Amino acid sequence: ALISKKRKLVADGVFYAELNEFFTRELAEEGYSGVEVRVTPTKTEVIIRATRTQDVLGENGRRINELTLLVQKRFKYAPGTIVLYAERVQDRGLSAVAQAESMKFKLLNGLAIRRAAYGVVRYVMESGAKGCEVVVSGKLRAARAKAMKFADGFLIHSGQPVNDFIDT
Amino acid sequence: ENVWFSHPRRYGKGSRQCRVCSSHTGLIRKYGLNICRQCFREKANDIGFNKFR
Amino acid sequence: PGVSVRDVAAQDFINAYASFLQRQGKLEVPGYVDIVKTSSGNEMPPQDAEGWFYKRAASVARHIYMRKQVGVGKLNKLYGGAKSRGVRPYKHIDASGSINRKVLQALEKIGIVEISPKGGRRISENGQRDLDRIAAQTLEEDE
Amino acid sequence: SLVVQEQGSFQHILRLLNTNVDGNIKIVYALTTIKGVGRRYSNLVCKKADVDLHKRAGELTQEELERIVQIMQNPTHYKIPAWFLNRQNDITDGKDYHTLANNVESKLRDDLERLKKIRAHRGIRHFWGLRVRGQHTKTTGRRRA
Amino acid sequence: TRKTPNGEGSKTWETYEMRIHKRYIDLEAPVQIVKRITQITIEPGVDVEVVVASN
Amino acid sequence: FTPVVLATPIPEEVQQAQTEIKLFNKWSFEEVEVKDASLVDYVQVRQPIFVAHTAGRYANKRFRKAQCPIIERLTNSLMMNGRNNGKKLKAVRIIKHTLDIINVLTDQNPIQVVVDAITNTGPREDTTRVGGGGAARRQAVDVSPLRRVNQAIALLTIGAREAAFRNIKTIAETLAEELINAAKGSSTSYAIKKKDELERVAKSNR
Amino acid sequence: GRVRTKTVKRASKALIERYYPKLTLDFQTNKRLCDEIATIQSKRLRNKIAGYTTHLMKRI
Amino acid sequence: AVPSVQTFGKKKSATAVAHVKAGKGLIKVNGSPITLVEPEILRFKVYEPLLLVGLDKFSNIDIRVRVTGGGHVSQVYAIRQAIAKGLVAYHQKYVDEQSKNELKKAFTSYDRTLLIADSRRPEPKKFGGKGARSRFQKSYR
Amino acid sequence: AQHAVILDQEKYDRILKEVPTYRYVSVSVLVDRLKIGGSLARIALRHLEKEGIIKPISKHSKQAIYTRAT
RNA sequence: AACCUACUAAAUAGUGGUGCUAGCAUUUGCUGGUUAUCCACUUCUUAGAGGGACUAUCGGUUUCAAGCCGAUGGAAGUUUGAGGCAAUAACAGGUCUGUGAUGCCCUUAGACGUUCUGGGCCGCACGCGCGCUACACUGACGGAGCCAGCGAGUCUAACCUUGGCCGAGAGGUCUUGGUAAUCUUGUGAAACUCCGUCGUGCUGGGGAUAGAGCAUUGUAAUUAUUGCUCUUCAACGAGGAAUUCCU
Ligand SMILES: [Mg+2]
Ligand SMILES: [Mg+2]
Ligand SMILES: [Mg+2]
Ligand SMILES: [Mg+2]
Ligand SMILES: [Mg+2]
Ligand SMILES: [Mg+2]
Ligand SMILES: [Mg+2]
Ligand SMILES: [Mg+2]
Ligand SMILES: [Mg+2]
Ligand SMILES: [Mg+2]
Ligand SMILES: [Mg+2]
Ligand SMILES: [Mg+2]
Ligand SMILES: [Mg+2]
Ligand SMILES: [Mg+2]
Ligand SMILES: [Mg+2]
Repeated sequence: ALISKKRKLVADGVFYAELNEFFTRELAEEGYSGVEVRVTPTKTEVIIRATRTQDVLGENGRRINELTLLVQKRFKYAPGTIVLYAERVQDRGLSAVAQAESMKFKLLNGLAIRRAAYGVVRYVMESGAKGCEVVVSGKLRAARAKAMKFADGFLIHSGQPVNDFIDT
Repeated sequence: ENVWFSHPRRYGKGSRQCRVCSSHTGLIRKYGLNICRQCFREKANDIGFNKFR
Repeated sequence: PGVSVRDVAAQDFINAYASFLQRQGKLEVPGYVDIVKTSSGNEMPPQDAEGWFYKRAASVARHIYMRKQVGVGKLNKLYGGAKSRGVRPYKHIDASGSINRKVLQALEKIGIVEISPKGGRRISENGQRDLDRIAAQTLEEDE
Repeated sequence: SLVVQEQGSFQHILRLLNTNVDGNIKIVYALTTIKGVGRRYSNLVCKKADVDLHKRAGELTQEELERIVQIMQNPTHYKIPAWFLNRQNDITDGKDYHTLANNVESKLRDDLERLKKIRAHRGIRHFWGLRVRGQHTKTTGRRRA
Repeated sequence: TRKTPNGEGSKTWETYEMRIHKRYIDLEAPVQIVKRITQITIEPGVDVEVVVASN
Repeated sequence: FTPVVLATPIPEEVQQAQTEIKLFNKWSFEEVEVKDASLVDYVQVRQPIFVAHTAGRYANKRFRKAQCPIIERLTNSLMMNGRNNGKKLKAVRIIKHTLDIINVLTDQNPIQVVVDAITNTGPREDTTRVGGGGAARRQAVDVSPLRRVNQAIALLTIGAREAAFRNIKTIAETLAEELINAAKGSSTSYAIKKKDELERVAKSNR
Repeated sequence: GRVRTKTVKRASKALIERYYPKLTLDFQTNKRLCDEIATIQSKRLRNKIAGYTTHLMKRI
Repeated sequence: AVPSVQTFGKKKSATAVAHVKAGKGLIKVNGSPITLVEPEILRFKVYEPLLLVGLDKFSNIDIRVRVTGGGHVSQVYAIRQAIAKGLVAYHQKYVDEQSKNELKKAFTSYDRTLLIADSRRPEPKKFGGKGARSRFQKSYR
Repeated sequence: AQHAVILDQEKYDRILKEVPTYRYVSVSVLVDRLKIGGSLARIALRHLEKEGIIKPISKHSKQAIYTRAT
């Protein structure tokens, strides 16, 4: 123990940072969408905001066992001072992170560029959205670089409401 | 066994690196975070630094 | 009336404590007087030659009287002047711990300052005594 | 201080240590126009000589003058800090010298001569005529030599 | 930090800031209520610490 | 003047001046009027001050340069030449020495003599560089009061700096020497020369 | 540039358009009007609208 | 206790806190008289309020002031304003209103921001220069 | 080295006889009378104060000012 | 960033009373010491919640419109001053030398992998750019006064460092507070103010170059990391054409 609060709080952001990274790399085939860490007495808690907790759970309670053990071994928690809890999310149509990895999972699954983008926007919109946007930057087949935009409905682009309403 | 494959790494730029990308160059060291400025901006929101002024 | 040293302007007071410490004769002037140069940020030793250790003493005295407790390093900083590194910018640097510590000693020996608790030198009873006296002497020069 | 009078006792200019010294200037700063003699050294000696500084170079009795000459060229005899001297530890006999007037010229050489004769890189560079202290020479120094 | 990854460009600097807020309240209470009021009121992200002793 | 004390003492001529006449450092603001028409409203004198150091916002509007105490306008325009940017205490003191030097020579309210040098060095008109077809001829134009004050002060302080530079006298002697010689146009000072030549060239191309 | 945006002048339009009973040549009373009569998300904006409902009232 | 008030005076960042009690008539700063304070050239600056209102206005009250922060000029403007806002604060609470408005009127008619604290402040240097507005240097090529 | 770092007795009494009509006397005033250097001109300004002639209406460093007797 | 004697408070912020106490005057007083000897308070400080400005009040100008101008008021009236954010499209601007971001190409064991030794990016006839120090007397020099704010600081370690001695200095050594509004630290910074010395002379302005010696970081200082002491005492006497920045 014994760490300046500064170095404590900073380190806690780095903690989360590395955490979400690892989850983002390990639970993509489940539309994983983020994490929150609950510090308590007796235990340190971790919630796995994903869309698909029946795969994260695993047969009679494995994989979550594996993910714990993993995360435990790394940050060197004593078996039982860390707890991992999977959780469905509320309609994945309003998480930027869920749809991006869906698009990823559209074109990686061999589909038209406009069918992927437009279908995604029609779901997110259908999910009670004020507005939705998708930018595809890169190169498909054609040699020369290109990019596309795919907006719908209402969004603002500036100011604090950004810190209030849009997810990027 | 092999007394022939390392040498002092106890200060200077070569001793440390980046906890994300191993990159020695551009290391922001403040607050014991030790992540490179190119990495720090991609994560600063996820960490806790944000843009106000 | 009732007189302190804060009731006397700094420059007349210290010039009076200096001429008094010179009339007194009792001092302790380590010996490397005149041959030494006060601070590394300094270019020439003081032009007072025979003296100026009186002046720094009364400077040391007045300043410690005025406050709680202060140490050698605190005076080295106070007596510090800018250090023209020649072709490089000026930057402040500290004064000589030898000079200041031997003033606090050659005055703790003459009984105007005492190795305070907590730390640092603290104004002595004979100090407050003598100071307020010659302070009043200074105001009597103006009457 | 006070106005003085004098008669014809002080003569302007006076020559010591093979060098010539302008009178009617502050004596603390007349000694400086001799090689190896700087403001700090001049002043320490004038203090050690028991000679008044408020006087000018021009006055100063002949006994005060020979007292100056004597103190300077024998330092640690008349008690001077040993770190106060330019040429401490010589390089062969190890005696603390303070080379003076037409002597520091002979010693700059004696030193340079020693380094070239040694052939280490400070010599080589003094023979090439460049800067030794390691400073960069890409941009600076153009007129130069 | 410079905004660019590399070095090209007009030098754009970008201050980030994170804000720490610390506050301590002192309570005179026995052992039952402390443990009762400290085991709950849980808040992930507000760091709780409970010190004792008059020294 | 009715002496008063309480505890911490307040000196004789100190109480004697301050409560009575609100005069300068120790100079009289009574009497002294701007010896020239115009220039008034643009030269201060009343309401008076003690020392010419004011924390006044003479910058956030167009003509607020005008309601500044003239003597302090002199002080301000002294502290420059790069090195002495800021350093208001420095110029202020030399101003005090200045006034005592003017007061020493030929009597007169030395603040009144400063007015005598400001009024007498503001050029009445000048030349501006009109096109008139590439070859820029010179049009005589009648210069406003404010510019007349400003240009005089700038001229007076500049040529005094030229004077004090590299010679035994101090800023105060030369500046006093400029105000005095420019109290009434002696043409042995920098400002009267430059005024007269600006009025010579303004009359030239007419 | 102290020009009031279109939303300012527009909100002041619709106020004086249907609440001329209430509102006078006062800012603060118009202000307190806006608080209880309008849903302005900020103090700044609400005082904008009030000072303009003030200027349009005082000239009608 | 005695009838006593407290005030301040701010300039740039120097704050001068000033206590005004029912007193024999002393005017000390930090712990030294007002006949010091030097700057010296700025002596009459903090002398001002006493001569603008009449020296006798203090014979019935004690005046203590202490300064922290800021610089030299900063602290000089801070004490005088604190002194003047103090004299009017005591006439506010203890003597009579019309005497209080005689003071504000006799101060502000000359003034120098004696009751009103100045609001000027340093502007943040932005990147691209060594000052707030002073951009750096370019040479095109 | 351009003269005026000494006393030459005849100069002393010149300094005695020559300081009426001097509304202003300071360092640069003594210099400009083709004489005394800046070190010994200040010796003049301090010793003419021993008695009469000059009247201090000035103060200090770099800047001096005196007037004739009254 | 400015405004709150209105609101909740705070021995990690501070104020007044009070004892314990030092000093000077004695006639009450003045000026200090006292992390708990108590009692009160929050104007100063601290961040919580609110309030406050809407270019208002009056008057000018303008198609009596938007607006602008002037005065009074005001903490504040140039978008209140400063920034954060920031649409749509554009460049073949930069970045595969930030990345375990990547397509294809190249190499892959005598490696273009990687590590170990030493050198090198600093090399110097010259050209171009950002600069730093200066040519002095609104000054150097020496005494003396003595005043800020933005930060940062040591765990499975050696960070910020008070203080006491030693040393001219650089420094060393003996101890300590502090994971911090608590300790460093009021960061006693510097220009600056004051009393002097010098006195217009490449002068005591200037400090390049250069020698000799002591020190610190570090496994290592040579082509000199830096730090200090003596001595050496260059160009530069205000800068041509041009040209940067600023309300
Ligand atoms: Mg919008
Ligand atoms: Mg915006
Ligand atoms: Mg290795
Ligand atoms: Mg890096
Ligand atoms: Mg000093
Ligand atoms: Mg010499
Ligand atoms: Mg408050
Ligand atoms: Mg006003
Ligand atoms: Mg290209
Ligand atoms: Mg590649
Ligand atoms: Mg390779
Ligand atoms: Mg390089
Ligand atoms: Mg020098
Ligand atoms: Mg000085
Ligand atoms: Mg020279």
